[PDB]
Amino acid sequence: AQRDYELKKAAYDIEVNTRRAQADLAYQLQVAKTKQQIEEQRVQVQVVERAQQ
Amino acid sequence: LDVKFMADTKIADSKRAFELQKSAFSEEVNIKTAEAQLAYELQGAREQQKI
Repeated sequence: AQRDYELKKAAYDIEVNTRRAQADLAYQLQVAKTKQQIEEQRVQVQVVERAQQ
Repeated sequence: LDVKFMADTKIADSKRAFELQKSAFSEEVNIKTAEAQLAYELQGAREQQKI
């Protein structure tokens, strides 16, 4: 009876840990994507600055 | 004890559904949270261009 319960617990824990790992790291991925858009415009100022110089 | 372990399994299957959905919802919240924080720079850097 203990074994029958232990195996389902471990089986469900695989999915819970998997989904938690995804959710945990989901923030930094978007932070990278957002910075990707930002940096393009940060250095775009250099182009405009040089053009007036 | 036989009924105990079976009760513990059903509690775990209930737990499973909840934690799974928390994770799904947190991904959505986390995603739009980053955008809300960084939008000031996305606009700020874009405005420095005209300035």
